[PDB]
Amino acid sequence: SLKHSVTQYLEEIPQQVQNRLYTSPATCLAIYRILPPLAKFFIMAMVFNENEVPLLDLDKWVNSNGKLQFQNAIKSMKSLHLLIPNKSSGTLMINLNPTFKISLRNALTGGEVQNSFGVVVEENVVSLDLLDEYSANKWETILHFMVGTPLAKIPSEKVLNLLKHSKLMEEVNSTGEFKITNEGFQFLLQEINSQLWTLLLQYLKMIETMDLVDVLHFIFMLGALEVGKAYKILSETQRIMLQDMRDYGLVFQKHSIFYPTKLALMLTSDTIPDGSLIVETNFKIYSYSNSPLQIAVLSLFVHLKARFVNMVLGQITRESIRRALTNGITADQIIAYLETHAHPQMRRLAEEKLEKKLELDPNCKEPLQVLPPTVVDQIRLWQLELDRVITYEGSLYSDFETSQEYNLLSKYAQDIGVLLWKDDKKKKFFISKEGNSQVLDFAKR
Amino acid sequence: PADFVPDSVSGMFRSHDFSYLRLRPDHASRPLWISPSDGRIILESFSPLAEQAQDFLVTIAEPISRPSHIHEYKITAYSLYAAVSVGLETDDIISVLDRLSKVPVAESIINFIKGATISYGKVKLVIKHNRYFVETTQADILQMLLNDSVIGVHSFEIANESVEVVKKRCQEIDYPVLEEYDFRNDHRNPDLDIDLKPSTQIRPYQEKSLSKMFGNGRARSGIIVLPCGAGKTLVGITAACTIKKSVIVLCTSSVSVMQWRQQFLQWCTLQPENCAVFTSDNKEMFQTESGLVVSTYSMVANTRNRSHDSQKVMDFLTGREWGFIILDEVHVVPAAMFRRVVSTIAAHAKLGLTATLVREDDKIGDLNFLIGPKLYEANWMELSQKGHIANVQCAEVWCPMTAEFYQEYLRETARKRMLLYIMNPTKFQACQFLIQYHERRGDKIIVFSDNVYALQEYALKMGKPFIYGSTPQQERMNILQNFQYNDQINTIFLSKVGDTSIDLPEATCLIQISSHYGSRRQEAQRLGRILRAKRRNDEGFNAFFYSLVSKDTQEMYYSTKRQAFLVDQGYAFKVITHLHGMENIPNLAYASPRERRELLQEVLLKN
Amino acid sequence: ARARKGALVQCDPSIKALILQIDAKMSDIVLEELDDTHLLVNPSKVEFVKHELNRLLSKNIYNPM
Amino acid sequence: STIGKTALG
DNA sequence: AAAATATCAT
DNA sequence: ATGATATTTT
Ligand SMILES: Nc1ncnc2c1ncn2[C@@H]1O[C@H](COP(=O)(O)OP(=O)(O)O)[C@@H](O)[C@H]1O
Ligand code: BEF
Ligand SMILES: [Mg+2]
Repeated sequence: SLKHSVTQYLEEIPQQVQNRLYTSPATCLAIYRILPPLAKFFIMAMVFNENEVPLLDLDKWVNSNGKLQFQNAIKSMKSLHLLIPNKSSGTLMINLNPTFKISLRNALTGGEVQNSFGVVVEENVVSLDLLDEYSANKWETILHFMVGTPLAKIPSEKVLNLLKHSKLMEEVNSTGEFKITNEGFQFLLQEINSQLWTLLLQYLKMIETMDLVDVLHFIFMLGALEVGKAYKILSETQRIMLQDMRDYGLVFQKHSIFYPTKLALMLTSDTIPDGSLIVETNFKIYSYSNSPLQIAVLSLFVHLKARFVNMVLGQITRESIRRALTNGITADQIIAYLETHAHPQMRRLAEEKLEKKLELDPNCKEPLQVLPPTVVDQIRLWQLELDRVITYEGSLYSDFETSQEYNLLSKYAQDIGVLLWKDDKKKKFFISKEGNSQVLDFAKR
Repeated sequence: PADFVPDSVSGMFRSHDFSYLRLRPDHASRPLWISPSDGRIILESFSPLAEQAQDFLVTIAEPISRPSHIHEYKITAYSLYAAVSVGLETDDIISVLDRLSKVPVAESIINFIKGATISYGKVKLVIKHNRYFVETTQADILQMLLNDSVIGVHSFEIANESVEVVKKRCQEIDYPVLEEYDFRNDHRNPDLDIDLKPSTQIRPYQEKSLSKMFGNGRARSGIIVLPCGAGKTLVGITAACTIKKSVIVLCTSSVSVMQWRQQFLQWCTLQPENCAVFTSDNKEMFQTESGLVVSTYSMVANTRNRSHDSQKVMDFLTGREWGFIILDEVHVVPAAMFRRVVSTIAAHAKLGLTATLVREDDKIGDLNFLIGPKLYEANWMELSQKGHIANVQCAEVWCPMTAEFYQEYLRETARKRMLLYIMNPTKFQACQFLIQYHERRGDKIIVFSDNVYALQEYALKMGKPFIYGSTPQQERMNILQNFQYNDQINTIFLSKVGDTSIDLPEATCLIQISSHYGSRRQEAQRLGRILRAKRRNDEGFNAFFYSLVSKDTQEMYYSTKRQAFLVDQGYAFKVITHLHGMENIPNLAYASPRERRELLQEVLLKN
Repeated sequence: ARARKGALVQCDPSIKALILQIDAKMSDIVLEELDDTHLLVNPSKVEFVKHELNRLLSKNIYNPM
Repeated sequence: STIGKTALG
């Protein structure tokens, strides 16, 4: 999703801002890697040629089969203003952005880069001992607060405010606490790379007047830096934002010099299993997860009963699923988490059942199911219980002198999509509270 | 718990955290987890050393839940007593448990097994001509026992009536009573010459179950628990044959008494000269020097009023000393009056055979001192894979209650409440559709219904037979035999009479429109009625078990509580909210609103 | 022309009967019976009946421990 | 698994 | 066909 | 402690 979500954010950026962004070669290289593979082919060809190339020739470059990919590639390039079209003498010529072209060329070859990539100090630090531990602790702490489980350490105020403003992990002052919404659980399910960009993108939106271009340049530059190998401390806005990243764990400072963190390398791009669990027809759960986070996240919708060093065992109960649904989690997410973390034994047994079913009747094909059907059905049914009775807020209109007026009002309410119930025999109809003002205004006129 | 840092999320576990103990280096091999505080055991059946571990754990633990992959066992004092009884000691148990444990056994667990593993064989009870002598080879220990006022080489005769009192008392005191009988040594009691027929062959699990009883070469009392249809009748027959003494069989029902007679005849060498049935139908008694006597609990247990003709046979039963006694369906022995059967009849070895060792009250544990320890048990899922008991796809159909019907449900009282949802018109349609659909597939369907009135009403509307208390023995047998061997009569209704202890391989499907209050025994027994289908080895075959309930009624509460035992054994219930193809059915009962109103008035007039 | 503030409740026949019974116990719960599948209830009592419904159905659910 | 289908009746 | 005692669940 | 259902006897 990063290959698309990050692209969408860049497209929304104004053209003038995008042109400024292309100044730094490091950002250009990152923006080069996010484009579709076919876009990479065309862009690289145009980097080393300082001349206009007609669009027809680029079309000829592609085969008949891959016409659809070409259409997507050109649209993506045009969206980001990478390709500037020019119409003259009845010819449609396309050229690369001079700022992007020069910066990208400088990155590939040896040339002035205005120290965009930073400067090496030749002071390496063991990663498996300190940087990795520091990165895990910071990510472990922030995630623990998100899940809601108690933890003595508290995330910094700046990150706490961002989460409060952020849609995920909604906080209610009246309740006096912070709770996980549907988006919050989705964030937990998403991998580390998706989670990191999820927070980073929100921070970029929140920041107003720290220049946006400066922040984006540092973030893209951060990916270029490799684990360890501190670099000398760069705009003033970058320095303060660097401190913010340090609170997030993306960067480690000894107090002078900042060591890039492993998460920074993961930020560049992608790259029995831990966290897997077994679900029985008896509704028991046994998770082979020793990580403290895995136990906490499971406890959100599972009634934990005991734990060993090797694994944690619990059971799904009406209380556990009811609690999760009340928080805001959907039953679809609950099954998704259980299935993705299925134990290999469950997968092997499910495959055997599928093979036997196919042998009995290969004509009919059904999807492979890892979890037992009964457990999934019970969880879905429990969700249906919450929506057993539906309540709407609105007003009821009746006692109409003429049937024509009632019909016109009912038709108008339905058109604007605010009619909840109607009955011609009684000449009554109930509308939603949101549309009450609109209906009243229409009645007056 | 020393030099261990509490976890941040340790608060989620209410003092049940077991992280202080460190995982063993070879944890990838050991298949067992031992919980110190609770004493529970978690076993992985997909790991090496699974098969012998399951056999060992069952011996030293009473299974709680046995799903496909993770098996949950528990250790109790009674379980330990049974384990030490069958040729075992603390040293062997401790070594094996530690070897199979992924983590070291805690000191608390070690103490629990140690305490109850030493009292095995101090006090013994034997039966002479008609006098019970609670004797022991040593003389010092018994003197301490005698000093107690509760009881009232040394051998002393104890009152026959008060035998149960001392048996429980011995359990209360540190030394529990042992029940062993060396049938080989004693020949004073006449010996019955019987052996299994050459054609007969004992199945693997049946052989293993009987081996535990005769592990030391001497018969010992106990309870053997096998799934319905496993063949407990053959296990009992083999047990009687090996002892080679007089055998008396007590059975729950006369119909099952006939089954025991036929089954005994079909699977052994005994001749009619040595077989007599003391049932209501006929009081014939055997005059041979020794033989088999099969009776029922009610006849033997009855105390106040018994006919003189029955009295003479009962006196005959109490007269001679018997060598073996089989308490078929031992799940009812702990009843208030049926307990007297053990005391009245003097037998050296007593064996109990039942499929569902479940009882609502706390009287189930009493069996351990009335007959003997739970010798053996078998997995329902394991036998299903082997092809011994037919696979069943249980279901729980949800039948919504219509608005007119539902309104009368709320106002009515509790006792009247039952008849509103049992006679739910939606439930009636569901029962009709399932019967019609499964009759098309040529499947015999048994529809249980505890409520007699509802049972008759459904049967009359559907033009199908029924069996219950009012039905005479001759008619009940005729329906059973007919339904087994006639194509036209594919489905028959039943009642509480047929819930337990009846054999009928033809039945494959099963429905229950109504059922008794929440009780796991009846659910398991009814399910077992179709677990011995002869067409169980055919490829891709699955029996069916349908439970019709009314939504939002108290039946939903009972049904969930009524299937707990099946869930523990492994069976899984699937909820069927919608029955596809029901709308297209040309005729559905109580389709018109007028019919529903007429039925509502008719059922309301009942109370 | 007359607007009456209230809350619209759409539910299955069984829930409708329970709501009516609650209204019988307390006449101020429900305002009108719009249809066999629709009722009008006072907004102040919406939460009370909503919580009450989940309590009455609790009798039909077997809670293990 | 039949959940969302119309209830029988 | 009517009596009387057990059993199983509230 | 009571109500169903079942069983045994006269
Ligand atoms: N060894 C065997 N070979 C074949 N059929 C057997 C064997 N053992 C038992 N059965 C069959 O199992 C069925 C049920 O036996 P039964 O003793 O009535 O079961 P339950 O355990 O329910 O009392 C009978 O049809 C019987 O013939
Ligand atoms: F367990 Be069986 F059906 F007697
Ligand atoms: Mg049997």
